[PDB]
Amino acid sequence: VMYYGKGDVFAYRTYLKPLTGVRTIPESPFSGRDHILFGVNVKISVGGTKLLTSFTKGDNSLVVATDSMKNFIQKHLASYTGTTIEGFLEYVATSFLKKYSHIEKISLIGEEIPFETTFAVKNGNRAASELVFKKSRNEYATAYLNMVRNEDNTLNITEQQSGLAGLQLIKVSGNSFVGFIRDEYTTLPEDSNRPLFVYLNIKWKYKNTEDSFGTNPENYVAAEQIRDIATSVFHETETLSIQHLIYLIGRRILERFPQLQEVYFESQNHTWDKIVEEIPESEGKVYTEPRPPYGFQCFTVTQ
Amino acid sequence: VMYYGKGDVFAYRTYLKPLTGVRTIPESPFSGRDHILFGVNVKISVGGTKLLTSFTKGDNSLVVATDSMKNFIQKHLASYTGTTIEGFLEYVATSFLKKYSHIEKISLIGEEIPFETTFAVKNGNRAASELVFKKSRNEYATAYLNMVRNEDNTLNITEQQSGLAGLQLIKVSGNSFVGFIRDEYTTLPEDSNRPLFVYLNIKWKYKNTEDSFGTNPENYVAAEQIRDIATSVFHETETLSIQHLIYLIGRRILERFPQLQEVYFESQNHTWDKIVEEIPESEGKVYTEPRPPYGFQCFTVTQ
Amino acid sequence: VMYYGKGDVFAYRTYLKPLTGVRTIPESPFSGRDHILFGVNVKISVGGTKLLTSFTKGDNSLVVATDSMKNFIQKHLASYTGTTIEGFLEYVATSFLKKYSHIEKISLIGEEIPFETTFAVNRAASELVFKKSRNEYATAYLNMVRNEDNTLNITEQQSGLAGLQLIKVSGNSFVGFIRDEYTTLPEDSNRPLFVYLNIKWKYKNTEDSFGTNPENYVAAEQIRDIATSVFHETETLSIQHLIYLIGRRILERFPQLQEVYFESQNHTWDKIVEEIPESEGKVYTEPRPPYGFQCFTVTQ
Amino acid sequence: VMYYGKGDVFAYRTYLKPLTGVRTIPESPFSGRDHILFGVNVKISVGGTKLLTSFTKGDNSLVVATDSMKNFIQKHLASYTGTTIEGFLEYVATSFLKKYSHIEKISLIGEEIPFETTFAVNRAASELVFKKSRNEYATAYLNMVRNEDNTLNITEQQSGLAGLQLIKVSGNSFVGFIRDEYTTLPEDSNRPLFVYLNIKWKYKNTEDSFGTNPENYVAAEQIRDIATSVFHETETLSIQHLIYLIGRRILERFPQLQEVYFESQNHTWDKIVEEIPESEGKVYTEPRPPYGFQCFTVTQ
Ligand SMILES: O=c1[nH]c(=O)c2nn[nH]c2[nH]1
Ligand SMILES: O=c1[nH]c(=O)c2nn[nH]c2[nH]1
Ligand SMILES: O=c1[nH]c(=O)c2nn[nH]c2[nH]1
Ligand SMILES: O=c1[nH]c(=O)c2nn[nH]c2[nH]1
Repeated sequence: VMYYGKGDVFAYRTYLKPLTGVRTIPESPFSGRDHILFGVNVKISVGGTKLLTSFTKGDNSLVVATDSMKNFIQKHLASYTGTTIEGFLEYVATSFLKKYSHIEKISLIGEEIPFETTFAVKNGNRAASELVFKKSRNEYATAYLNMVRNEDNTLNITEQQSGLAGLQLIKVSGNSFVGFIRDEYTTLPEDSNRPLFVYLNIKWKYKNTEDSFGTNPENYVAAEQIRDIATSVFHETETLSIQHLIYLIGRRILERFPQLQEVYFESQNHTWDKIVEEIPESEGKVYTEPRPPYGFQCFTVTQ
Repeated sequence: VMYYGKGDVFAYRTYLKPLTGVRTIPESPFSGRDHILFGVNVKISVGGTKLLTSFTKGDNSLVVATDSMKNFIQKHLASYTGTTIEGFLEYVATSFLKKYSHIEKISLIGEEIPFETTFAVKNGNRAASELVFKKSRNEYATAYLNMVRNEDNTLNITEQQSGLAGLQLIKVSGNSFVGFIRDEYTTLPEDSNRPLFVYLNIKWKYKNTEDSFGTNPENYVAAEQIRDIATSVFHETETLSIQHLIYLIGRRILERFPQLQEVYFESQNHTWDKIVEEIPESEGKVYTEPRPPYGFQCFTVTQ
Repeated sequence: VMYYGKGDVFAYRTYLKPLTGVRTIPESPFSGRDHILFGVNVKISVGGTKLLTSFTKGDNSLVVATDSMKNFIQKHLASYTGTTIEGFLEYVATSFLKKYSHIEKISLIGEEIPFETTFAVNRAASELVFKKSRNEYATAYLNMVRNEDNTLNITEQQSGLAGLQLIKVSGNSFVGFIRDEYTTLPEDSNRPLFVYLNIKWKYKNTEDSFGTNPENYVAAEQIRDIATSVFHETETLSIQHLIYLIGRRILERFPQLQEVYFESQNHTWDKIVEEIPESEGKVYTEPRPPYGFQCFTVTQ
Repeated sequence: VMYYGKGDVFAYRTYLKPLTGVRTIPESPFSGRDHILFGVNVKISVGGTKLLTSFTKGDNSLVVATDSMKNFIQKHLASYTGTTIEGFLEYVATSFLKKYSHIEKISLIGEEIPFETTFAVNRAASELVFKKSRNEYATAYLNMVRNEDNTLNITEQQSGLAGLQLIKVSGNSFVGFIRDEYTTLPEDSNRPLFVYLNIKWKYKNTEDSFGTNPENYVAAEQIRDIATSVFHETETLSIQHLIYLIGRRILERFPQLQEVYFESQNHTWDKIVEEIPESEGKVYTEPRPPYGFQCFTVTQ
């Protein structure tokens, strides 16, 4: 293994070209992105056999300073004329390999830094502000891209993946976990109605990488839309386990977006422990946080 | 100083009585709380001279186990019939002092654990789910209450405070910071148009503590409404500093809620450093995260 | 309330004047600080009635920028000729009030950023390579005011140790507490008590905190080692009982101190396996999040 | 991909069999582990084609509950008769596949929860009181599969040290790098290089990782001390240059290792004061968030 790069390259751009012309789905009102504020956290990794002596001999002759990669990323966000994190990564990668001929491979991660709208009164009415936004520490979109230079100096994308990270969903009822193995290691009680609490990271891959860029936006799959599928399927489903849930979410995603090849899930169980099962004159209950150990599932659904 | 207690007492209740009948303000659509899910993180501190020997002699005869205070809090959330964190704290405090006659003072903090609604399709339409909610790691409401037992065994509230914590607001333009002291310690440039980024914790105190409980909900001041005042004033104001901003927010709060005695602000500056000032054929710019040191302000506005 | 300032002012100084000549105590090997690397995280807060219009009118005429406060602190760490965080805070405080006549009060916190020695090869401690520690760290607090007669006065000073996490595998009990409708906790005659400790002390004479007479300076390193020694020596009956005895020992070792203040938290593990064949050992695991805490002052 | 499991399975064992008889090296005083307190955080992941319907149909017939996996790991720490995290992982892996015939693969991570000795009073290290450390910690990884012939086989094993944060105040340069339209970084012939290191190693013979023959076990404590020694000895020309030399030294000291893998990060401070009167010292501060990193393998 041999690579190096720069992490936590935060870059905030105002007034990126808006994302419009997207194709809608029943589960989501998503219709585009205003891009008044477009925030991204970028990680860049680069490799190539010509970097060996930077490690083995301390020769920096062919070392692009990681500080310079930070400058490269932030300057290119200024000159980017597209509309997606996916397309920004392609722009950075192609530009970087064109600039640095001795680099053979580049890998990029971009993580959205999301901002939400806020209310303001003006000119007689209250409406969403075009100026004041709220930084969100909840779920966020992600993008990943790897690009290589071939022997003939052409550049090729070798992997692309989009995603939604940090989605934390609790469904208060309509979930069971029963019928699992009950042996000498089992102390979990069967539960016909638990408040299942899942953390979800959902990643998708396109059949055709061009559809990830937003250039023909009707072919773009938006993380907002993926979020809303996940919440809708969770609501619709009398869940039998997280495993059961995530497969159903993945099936719906691939049905809604035939241009996707597959969807991958990383789920975690964070379901609360129950403290009060019955409350006089109410269907309510009381729960609290569990001990630290958390279940998890990793699963791919393909077309 | 002598007290002890329990922190991070998470308690989640389903189907608390809804909060309705509130009085509206121009800055906010807030009209109440459904309370399908009501989550609170409680810290309890207790004191009293009769606790001395628990420290000086290792005598636990009069020690309420902190583990038992956790049970006390979680059981009382089950039996609570009111509609606010403020009222829940009063219920816990009065109940605890009534139960433990040797305790002379109790202090409680309650922090909302907020959940947001999500979309689901069902019966032909898409609408907010009554079952699936999204845990939010953004701003949250807070409540504080201190209660004492008097020599005659009556109980009195000695301090009450409500709040909104963790509000992170960025306004992309319409903010200046110019005219500050420029001496041998000054390297900050004057800036006539910066993207001011503030973290805000806003705390308010009522003229009459009863108005905090929600029993007559038209007198309750909701953290949601305070949030929307803050965003509206930020939008409306050509800010001259954070100091200038927070005073204006506080004035609006006290004008909208004459039943409040004062409002207190803890603000932090997290404004990004500018990297690209000019972008061809665009009003946009590029910024990035600053170094760690952060400015802050603490200020009270009173009626 | 009306004040403003700057937090997370990190400053790292190499080769500060070493702290030498400190009085040692039985419990600790501490005898000074080499100060090859001196790291401190400073927070400054300033007040004054003349700041009012910076809020009420947006007038920045009398605003020292918080960014400039950061420069002030960093430049003063370069010119500081002393040997303690406590003394550095006094230097900053006096310099700032002398510079800015419209400021009536200044509050400072300094938190050590600790670095530990490492081995380099015969093996010996390196004088160049250090290990950044995320464990316990020393702290200092100072509040200084301008009086009506233009004299400057320290109104409060406090040193401390923060982030000390100690677990004693045996020799701790918690029994005899109240058992009623809300008590589910079992009594335990031998628990592996795990405590987090923040310990703070005040001097009888604020000058002793500066280190100018090193014999009268109380080092957070020595407080740490007192706490571990007393924990080891004591068959604890509760955290309350433990911290009282720690405080008593500190005050006995440092008669120049007026008080010791404790903030403790209980993080004891849940026991899962009570008996292991042919062993005295047990298996424990992490508890649920709720944590007990205590706050207590011992006075000289 | 199809697997599931349990993370953050904390388990603390008192009085595990001590690790004795380890081979020492010049760079480290390490010679064994008392194991009065043995803390490990385990993550388990399991796979098998027969799990498919637990996803596609909601059939829990063949689901070992992740909660039960937690019980499995904790109970096996109580019955473990060995002396290393690496060996404990092998014990868990083999036991789990032997128990559950429908599981075809198991992956385990174990992360040490480290505790340091403290002083108790003559002053001496306590045998009861320990300090929880949030600094560097040892790690272990193991993957085991069931073959078509029902034999069990370890397909991957890796030990490591994580979270090592080292700063060398002088004796480091970074010069000669590419200078073009994107380069603003100044060359530096004497910088206080601050690196975070995660170091991982693989054995030629997976059995050497278990500790059964302690002479062949490579301790994370010894890797730590090699890293600090090499850092001290080397006039570094970059982090790339440093980690190569660290790797070479590790492989020279432990011929039983096949490779050493590094993940490093640059956290060097920005310099604010270049010269202080009558001192060799300087003042630095924390940089902006973006951090450089390197990843490199050295092979025997
Ligand atoms: O949904 C779940 N899947 C599982 O595998 C599991 N194990 N414990 N709880 C669980 N819940
Ligand atoms: O709004 C601000 N107030 C201040 O006091 C300040 N100081 N630096 N930047 C600042 N911004
Ligand atoms: O030392 C303790 N003091 C306490 O008050 C307490 N309460 N639960 N456990 C406890 N342990
Ligand atoms: O050691 C370093 N290697 C690098 O590649 C680099 N880039 N910026 N600074 C650096 N330091």
